[PDB]
Amino acid sequence: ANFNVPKLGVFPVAAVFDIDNVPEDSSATGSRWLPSIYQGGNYWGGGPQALHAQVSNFDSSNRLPYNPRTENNPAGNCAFAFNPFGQYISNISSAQSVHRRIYGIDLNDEPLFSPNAASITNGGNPTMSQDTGYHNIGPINTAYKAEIFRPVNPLPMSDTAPDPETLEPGQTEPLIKSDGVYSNSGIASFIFDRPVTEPNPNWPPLPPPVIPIIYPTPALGIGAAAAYGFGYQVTVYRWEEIPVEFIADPETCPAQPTTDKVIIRTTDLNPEGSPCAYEAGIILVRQTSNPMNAVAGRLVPYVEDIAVDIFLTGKFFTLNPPLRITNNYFADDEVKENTVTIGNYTTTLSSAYYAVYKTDGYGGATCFIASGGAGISALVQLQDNSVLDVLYYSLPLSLGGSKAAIDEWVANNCGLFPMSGGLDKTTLLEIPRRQLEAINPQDGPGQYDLFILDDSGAYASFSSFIGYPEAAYYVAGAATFMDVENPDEIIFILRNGAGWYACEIGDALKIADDEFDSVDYFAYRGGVMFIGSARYTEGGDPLPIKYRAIIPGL
Amino acid sequence: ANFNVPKLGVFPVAAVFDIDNVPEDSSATGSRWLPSIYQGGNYWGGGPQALHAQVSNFDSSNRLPYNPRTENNPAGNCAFAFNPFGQYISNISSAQSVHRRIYGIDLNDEPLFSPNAASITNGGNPTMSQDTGYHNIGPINTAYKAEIFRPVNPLPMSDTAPDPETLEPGQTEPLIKSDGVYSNSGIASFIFDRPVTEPNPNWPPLPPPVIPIIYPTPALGIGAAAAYGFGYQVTVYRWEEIPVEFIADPETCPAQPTTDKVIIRTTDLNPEGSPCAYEAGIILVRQTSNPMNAVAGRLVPYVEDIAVDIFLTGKFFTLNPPLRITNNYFADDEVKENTVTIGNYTTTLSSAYYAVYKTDGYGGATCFIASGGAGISALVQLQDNSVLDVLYYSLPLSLGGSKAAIDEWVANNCGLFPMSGGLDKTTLLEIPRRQLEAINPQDGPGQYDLFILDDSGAYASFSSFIGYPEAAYYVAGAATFMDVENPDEIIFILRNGAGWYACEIGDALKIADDEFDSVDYFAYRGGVMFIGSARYTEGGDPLPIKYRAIIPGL
Ligand SMILES: [Ca+2]
Ligand SMILES: [Ca+2]
Repeated sequence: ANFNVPKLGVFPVAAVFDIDNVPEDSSATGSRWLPSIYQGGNYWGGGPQALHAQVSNFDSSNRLPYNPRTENNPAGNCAFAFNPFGQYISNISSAQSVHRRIYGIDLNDEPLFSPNAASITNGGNPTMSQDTGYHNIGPINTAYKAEIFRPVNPLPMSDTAPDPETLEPGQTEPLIKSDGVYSNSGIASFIFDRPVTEPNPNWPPLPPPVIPIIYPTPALGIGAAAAYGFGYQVTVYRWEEIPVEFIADPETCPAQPTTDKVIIRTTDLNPEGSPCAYEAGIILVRQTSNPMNAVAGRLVPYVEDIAVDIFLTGKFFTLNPPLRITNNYFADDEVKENTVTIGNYTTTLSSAYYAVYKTDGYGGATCFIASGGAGISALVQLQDNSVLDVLYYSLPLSLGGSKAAIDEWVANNCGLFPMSGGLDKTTLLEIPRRQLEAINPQDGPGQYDLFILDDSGAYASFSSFIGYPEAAYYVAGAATFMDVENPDEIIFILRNGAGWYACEIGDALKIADDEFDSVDYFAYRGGVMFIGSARYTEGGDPLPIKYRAIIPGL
Repeated sequence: ANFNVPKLGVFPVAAVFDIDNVPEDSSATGSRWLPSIYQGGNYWGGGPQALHAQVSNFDSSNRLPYNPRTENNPAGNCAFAFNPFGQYISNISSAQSVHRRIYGIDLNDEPLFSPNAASITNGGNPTMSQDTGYHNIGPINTAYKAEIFRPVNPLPMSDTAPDPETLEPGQTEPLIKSDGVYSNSGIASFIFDRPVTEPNPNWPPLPPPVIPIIYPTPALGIGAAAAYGFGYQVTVYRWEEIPVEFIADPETCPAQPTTDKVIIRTTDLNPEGSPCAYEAGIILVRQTSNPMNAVAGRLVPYVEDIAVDIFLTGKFFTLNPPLRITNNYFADDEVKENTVTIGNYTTTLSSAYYAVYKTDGYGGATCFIASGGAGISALVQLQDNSVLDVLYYSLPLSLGGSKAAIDEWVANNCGLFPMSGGLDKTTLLEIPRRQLEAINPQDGPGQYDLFILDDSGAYASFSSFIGYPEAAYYVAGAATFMDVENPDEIIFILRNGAGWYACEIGDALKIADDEFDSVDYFAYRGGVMFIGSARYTEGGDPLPIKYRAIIPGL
């Protein structure tokens, strides 16, 4: 819906000041502290302050561990979602490791974890990376480390052949059944801001409700997970004895081998005796210190299930291109230059693909910077050359690197929108509600209602504006005319849309007779206007930008 | 030895310029681009350029891998020596691992390496650290990784009891002899700029002379070493047979157990036969598909030596506090501010303990900075806000953090010395040869000869100087008088010690009648003098420093 805005008057000039005590900036390169009239889409301006972000060359060494900032982990610095998961797949090989490990056959043995590839890619929002330097199972590198192996049920042991001297059946580890049934562990998902916990079996009424098993280390991007039910089968041998009996010559041995006992046939020439043929598989053990005291039986095989829960950790991170943000502004009658870096900045690769800044005009600024068109980005709170806070986000690929789209995303996820770029001139000056009011960064009902300023048709449509929402006004600079004999004017719009005013500054911009400086850089703060004017020579060479300060009567 | 220096004259002033277009600096905080007359010991000045180094807060995450810069590894960035070494100590435990590993009983088994603690401490010059995240042998973390296990001689195998069906003696791994002899590996020292190599057995005349075994990765601080002769003993069993013979009823078995053979006694009721008692230890194997075809013998134990060479890598680093260097200078009639960072600078902890800068007056500078009084330091080559090169050193503890001592050390190891601080006034102006000549940073013969300037007694002994060796002169600023009615003068000394000149600048420093500005900041470049004068109010409050430029007639 459209809303007419009447021109209520012309604010006169109360004073004009020069600014000849500042670093010289090339009219060809731009002002280091004053935003150009073409940069409204990069700001939520608050004064004569300018920012610029640069991206450092980077490699796989510049890592950002997954340290999620949550109610449970308020010290984390990652705002983007990430939910990796995987399983311990059961097969002869992995089962070997688990078996040798739980039975103490070798404490170095460990099964390799199988992460779900897609969960690591994380939809590229952002693309995550597994830190394979975190651990190694022998010659194999892996981003996962099994912390605890817990058999669901006590590990069984098989008996051995009775001891010659003791006549006692020993013990040994069951034997993995190669052609047995393998069950994969359940789904193991990593958590970073709390420990893995199992319901306290005694919960109602005794505390605590849950029992922590293992803990993650979010600062190092280490998550914690539980992979239940890893299963495989083993063969257990139980010694099942059969009676041993004696007979003596002349009695004869059975015509057929014995199957339910062993018979020992004694003679005169051999009072000790010799056993009658017995079914293969039967084991006879003659006690050495009393051969006439032997026992017999078989080591019968039994198939059994071995289930184990495995708790493990995983190390993750994403690439994070070091940044360098220049933050310069005017104050105390001089220019304050400030620089700050994030990460191990080395050499500049380029300027940041996207960057929007909300400033207070005094070195204060909260910004959103994405080195690329998608992926890792930083929501940064800063003051001068000091980084107060940093929270990372990720720009979805579905934005196709669209400034307009990104603007809305940043608006919706971070409450930031370039309020300084709404003014435009076609047949008349116009600006959507959102920017004019400059209070709600998000799109919404009435947010796109158009405020059209009556009596502004004389201005050129190619005029460019950068506005400053302060107090009752939205002050935007750069209403230019097709006729240079007509000096640029500053526009003062009421944020309630009641009406607007212009401020003719033809005098302040007057260099020669019938010749004025154009407004190319503009800012408004504390009721003071700051102007920057491009400059060149008769020949056409770039010169230092002209800086003035103009105070309007309000 | 002393050398008289006559006053040859007074250079007049050819021109005076003001500098009112620069950032305001507090007379209480200092000039951001002009070295104070009290900072000669911090520079080898070349113009109106000032540097300052800050140290960032740091923890164990700020690591500097041991990457030595050598003819073989010119891309390395470490100049300090480091020679870690250790051994693989032989004992039942480590031997177990080596045995199970070389015989393939388990490829995850590995012996832990024992580094020589003192070699890691490295005399604290600097203190090195082992990266235990590099590898793990099961639950144990270790900065070392065995790459190759190479038995000095083919691994022996012991025979087993002949197979029932096949009647063939098998094989199995020898048995480690617990109470055996253990030999430690030889001395294993890590190298970083080349691979470990063994003489090519065929060298004369066939190439290459040596054979690379394993390679280090200096960029990651990974060294490579060879630990020869790790030794332990094992018991090997060789199947030594004895003949098997038959006899038949009525013949009788020997009265005593057989010790050199086995006798099988057949009968009518048992055509197969029963063996006559035989010495314990003897093993009889009756072929199942022909019991009358059995063999006998013993599994005789033999002690043997097992030696193995182990090649391994180790990951090392030292703590490296991120740095931030401000580099500002005057040029093109304005002040050029530049900042640069090294490492992941976060928050400032303090100013660098020690720092000396050789400047060219145009943003160019090569410096030596040590965040602390001893330890890791950086030799840095820079231009404006760009780090050209960085080479790390370590300041020996034996310097006790002595500026004077450090100065000499830096002089001797890096060819850098604060040439700007030699001038001094007692009864007369005086300066050692080294600084006056400003060509050889190191101490040496004649380097401490004193040049005394005649006719300079009127100056105050509390005068402070910062000199600039350029072309034929050593221009130092700040010859002050006890009587303020007498303005400061700049001293121009000939580097060949032929004589000196003064430059009276009472006019340029004249603010009021019978009142002048004192020279508090000074620099000389391209025949132009740059002055900074402290300022205050009648009340005594700090004001902006006054800056002028004075050209002398030469
Ligand atoms: Ca337009
Ligand atoms: Ca003195």
